[PDB]
Amino acid sequence: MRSYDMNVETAAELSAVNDILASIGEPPVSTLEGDANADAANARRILNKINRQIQSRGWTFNIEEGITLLPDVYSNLIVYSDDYLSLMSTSGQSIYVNRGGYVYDRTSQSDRFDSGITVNIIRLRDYDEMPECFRYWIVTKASRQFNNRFFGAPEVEGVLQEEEDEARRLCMEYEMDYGGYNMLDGDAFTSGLLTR
Amino acid sequence: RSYDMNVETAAELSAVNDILASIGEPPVSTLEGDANADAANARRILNKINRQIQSRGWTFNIEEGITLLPDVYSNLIVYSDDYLSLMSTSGQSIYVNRGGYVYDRTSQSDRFDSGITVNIIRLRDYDEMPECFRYWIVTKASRQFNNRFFGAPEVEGVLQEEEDEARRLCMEYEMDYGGYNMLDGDAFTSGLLTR
Amino acid sequence: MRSYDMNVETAAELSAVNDILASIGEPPVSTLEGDANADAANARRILNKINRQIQSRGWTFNIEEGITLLPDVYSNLIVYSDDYLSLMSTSGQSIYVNRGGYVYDRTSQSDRFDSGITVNIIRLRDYDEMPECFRYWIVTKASRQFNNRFFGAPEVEGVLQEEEDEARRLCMEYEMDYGGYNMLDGDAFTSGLLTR
Amino acid sequence: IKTVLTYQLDGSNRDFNIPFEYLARKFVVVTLIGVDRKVLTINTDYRFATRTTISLTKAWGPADGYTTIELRRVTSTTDRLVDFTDGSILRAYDLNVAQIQTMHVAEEARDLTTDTIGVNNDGHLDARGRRIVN
Amino acid sequence: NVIKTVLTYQLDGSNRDFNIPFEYLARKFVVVTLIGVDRKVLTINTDYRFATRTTISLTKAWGPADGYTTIELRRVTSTTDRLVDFTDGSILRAYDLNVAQIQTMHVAEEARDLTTDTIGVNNDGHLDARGRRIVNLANAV
Amino acid sequence: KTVLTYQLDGSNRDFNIPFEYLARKFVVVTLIGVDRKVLTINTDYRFATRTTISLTKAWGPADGYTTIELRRVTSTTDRLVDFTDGSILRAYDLNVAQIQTMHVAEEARDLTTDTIGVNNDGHLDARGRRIVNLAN
Amino acid sequence: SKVIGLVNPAGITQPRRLTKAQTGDFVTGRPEDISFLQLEKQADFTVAK
Repeated sequence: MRSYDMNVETAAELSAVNDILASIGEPPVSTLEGDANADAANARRILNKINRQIQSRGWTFNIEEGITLLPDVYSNLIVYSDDYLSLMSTSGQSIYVNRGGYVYDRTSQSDRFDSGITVNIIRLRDYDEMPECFRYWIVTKASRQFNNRFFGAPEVEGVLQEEEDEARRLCMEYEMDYGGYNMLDGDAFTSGLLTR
Repeated sequence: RSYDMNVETAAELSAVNDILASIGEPPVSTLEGDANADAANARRILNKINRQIQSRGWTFNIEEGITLLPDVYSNLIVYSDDYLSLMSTSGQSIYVNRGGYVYDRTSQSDRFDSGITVNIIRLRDYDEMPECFRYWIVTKASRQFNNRFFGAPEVEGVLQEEEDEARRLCMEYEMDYGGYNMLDGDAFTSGLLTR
Repeated sequence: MRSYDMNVETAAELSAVNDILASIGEPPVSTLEGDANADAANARRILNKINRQIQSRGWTFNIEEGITLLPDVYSNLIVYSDDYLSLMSTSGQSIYVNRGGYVYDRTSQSDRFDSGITVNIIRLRDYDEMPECFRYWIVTKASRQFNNRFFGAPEVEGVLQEEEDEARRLCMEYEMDYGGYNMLDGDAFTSGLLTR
Repeated sequence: IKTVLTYQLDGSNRDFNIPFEYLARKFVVVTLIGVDRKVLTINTDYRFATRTTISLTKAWGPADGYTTIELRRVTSTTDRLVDFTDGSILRAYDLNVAQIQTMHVAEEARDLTTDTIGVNNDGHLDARGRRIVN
Repeated sequence: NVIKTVLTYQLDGSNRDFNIPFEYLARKFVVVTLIGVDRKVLTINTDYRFATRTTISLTKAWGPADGYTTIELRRVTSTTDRLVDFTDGSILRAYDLNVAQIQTMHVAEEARDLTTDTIGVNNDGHLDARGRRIVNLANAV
Repeated sequence: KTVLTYQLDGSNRDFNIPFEYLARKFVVVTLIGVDRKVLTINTDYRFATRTTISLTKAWGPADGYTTIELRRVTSTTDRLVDFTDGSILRAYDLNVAQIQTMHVAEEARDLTTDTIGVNNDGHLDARGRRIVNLAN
Repeated sequence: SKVIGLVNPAGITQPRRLTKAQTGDFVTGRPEDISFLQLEKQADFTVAK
């Protein structure tokens, strides 16, 4: 699992942590570098956990379709990184699983590939790379879980529950606007049915 | 922090820290030494929940047509403790566990000249689970850890909501992975579709 | 009634007792050997009780159909052991009861048999011999009863009530998947009706 | 002293001793060597009868197709047993375990001679009946 | 057994993005070399780019027409120059302890994965030369 | 490099050891003759300086041993730095703790390269040895 | 004309069991968990027609 605390702090990640800290009434921190601040370290850990969780759900902007994963030419192994939040087939039933940290074809019972496989994959991205609406939802959900675990204030719980629902709604609006899905001509089955 | 690093952390230690964070406790740096009851309890529950969710049965983890070879001399097939589910490939299952060995209840025999083919679920590591399934295991483990070793009832309601969402996202993973179709993917209707 | 505490502990039975102990927040024990631990001894007794109770309910995997019980050639008695959780006839109304620890034919009013009888029998099995889902249900039900009897925590009672229902549900899913029951061609009556 | 050692296989035996020190049980890898190489699983194929021995659940031998068993220590490099967290009490046990885990990988690093050609008494390069590819 | 610090991919002449599975402390610790008739090492900013922390993007597509069948991604962590050096007056930090441990692990890991720089057994029971010449074999008998 | 040799027929004892070592037990001195002789420290060689080893006796090619090998073998089991709680954490001890593993890794990079290695041309440089028992 | 089976992810019915089943098979599940996407345009359909 990718280390969240081992790289440079971005402005957005520092802002995200300060937003999470504010949810229980903690004052903002100037830097994310270790100053023995347990609350900030707890906030960043939940921020990473929520960042992985919402990205793993799958969205049009973050689902990579038709990606080729290449094997090692001398070991014929394709690595299944822990940063692969979801690995699927491009169509039909999926056949690839994680076995020992490498891609495994469960139908053929083999982990050896002579050529790249084409998969529908979600790869973990930085919180900085998320759309603004998705960043807000991640922070809102992280703030809600942060308050639940380390403060537990019931009044804060109720408001953050409402804010997450609104934040998820606005991410749902982003998903459809980005998606541009059409059931007539953008549909896999119906589009063929419209030919006269 | 200088340098643009790319490093990982152990997922089990991260999972345990998520379980400990759920009840408000500081994370631990390590999970060995056998002298930490929090580490022992959280790790045990995480293994218990990981084992239990895998035993439910999913398209990615139900291995179909697996051959289990008998011993060449005793003709016994070991029924492993790590066999979360063992069933026949089709119809009614006929194999049960009898004294740690596969037993054919219909023929009443532990002896097998050749390997049998079964629909088997074999325990996998928490590392080999999909991210959504890792999240559900951790959330479910955090829920029972609070119920057994913290006991705060406001935490219970929160973790009940989280696990319900954690299971729903796992259910969406099952359908996306399964890719099931009732017209052509169906075992029975596909035959009815021939003209 | 089989003694639960007189044999060597298995790893699964050690795991089960510690899971039951965890339900009220008791720390795990290294062994089930006598250390004057009343809680662990109580947990094992409830574990055995729940193990007998769920197995006696009857499932495709543990219901043995067509089993022959042989009599003693010189006494013509077939023993009705306490490990026979259920003893039925293969079809129709059952005729065999327990009378003095031996099989008794209530219709013929005799306990003497010149040859083996064919019965539908449930025989007690080790908790180690249970399917994984059934082991989880046994532990969940044992943990619920353990808390009710020896701690009585009402918050723990509610959660284990929900856990047992989910545990029983997944055991019902196992039993249907294991059974593979069909009402068309696997049906005793309807399959005859399908012949043209 | 060696982190990798091999035992000959007979149908009689199921117990094999571990000479080396391992931090975790998953660091020990059990493999059957014959015409085919097969990695064994922690519980279905074997177990840890004690800390220093492995008991196979099934006996193996020439009939099964494997004449030798290999007990190898593979300490994890990516998954580290110690990760120092900010605001955590710095314990000497954490520092020692982090030092031992890198030691174990480096100790296995000086045992690649078994997975290499090796030299003869004459000083040649002895491929133990193995093809050279690429 | 299987090397995790050296990754080599087939060059098709049209793909320019290659995955980095292994951890690394610095981008300089990642060495990109094209293999073929010769082994040509690439430069950090003129021959390739770090598109993401796990992805290397080549500026130009290389293939057998260019004389390069494979591309190699290998971690070479510095042994003489440690990224973390503790001083008598410095606050001990979790990040500093993590980096010091991980660098030592990577140096040990690169040593344990040195079957690449020799003839070692691959996944199969075959000694692998990994696409390089066994020079100076001279006469055989 | 962790392995280096000196061949000195004339009367000489001093050998400047190139590799850095943490303990004197890590440096092992052997005589490469018809059969190798492992030499104990007290009887055979003194550390006149941390950089220089003064091997008692000539041990020249007049005897069969000819050249002398200076090998570094860092002990994996024994750790020079063992952290204990209640002891002042020293920057020296934190630094040396990493170094011992690095020294073992350095010794590993030479043991594997000894039997067969890779030259500066990116090719596997044989020493003029036939590939015997090779299977087709 | 498109048939889309909507499976409730909060439910307990698995299309893995539904598709592999034969006719007459007994399967765990609830009919409420399985639904189908339906075009709800009848009011507009009547106006257009």
